[PDB]
Amino acid sequence: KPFKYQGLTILVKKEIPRSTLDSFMQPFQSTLWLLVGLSVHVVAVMLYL
Amino acid sequence: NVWNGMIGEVVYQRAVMAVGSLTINEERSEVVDFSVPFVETGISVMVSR
Amino acid sequence: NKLHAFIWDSAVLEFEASQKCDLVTTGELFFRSGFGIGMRKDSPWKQNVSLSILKSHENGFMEDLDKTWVRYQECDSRSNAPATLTFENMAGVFML
Repeated sequence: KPFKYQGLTILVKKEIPRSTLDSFMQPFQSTLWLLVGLSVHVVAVMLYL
Repeated sequence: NVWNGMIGEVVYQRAVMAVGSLTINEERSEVVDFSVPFVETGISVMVSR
Repeated sequence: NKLHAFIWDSAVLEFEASQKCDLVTTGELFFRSGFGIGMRKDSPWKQNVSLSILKSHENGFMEDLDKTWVRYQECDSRSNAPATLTFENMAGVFML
């Protein structure tokens, strides 16, 4: 009689999250970051102009 | 010292085999011969969530 | 990382995941079977060993061995909640 009931299954390696220094900058593309940065300055100048 | 149900019917030559929800037990294995278990059936607890 | 998947028996993988907290058993259980004490075709102990192993199963002996050899673990990282933010994750914000 069996002394341990079990079955075949799959083992895989857990990909641990490796956070880069730019992860929080991932949601916005670099070109969008530059464009919004330029937009901030152009709006700032046009207000007092 | 008299078996009823499945074990009683099979031991007294009233049947050839007992197909059903038969839990394999020490006294049952002593009295009658069991086959290889085809499904795990332990004892467990049911409670309201 | 030399292999992408290892096909093997549930107890071994569960124990390894319990001990080696960098591996996980993920696939659904299939091909249910059991470990058995194999002997010669005609050996008188067969009935006796079957009775003894079933007696060990019914009383409080097998689960004790499970606790003392398999069930014990150091970490598992089993939680369905979204991952808790850790220090190494947003350390770049502190860098800024």
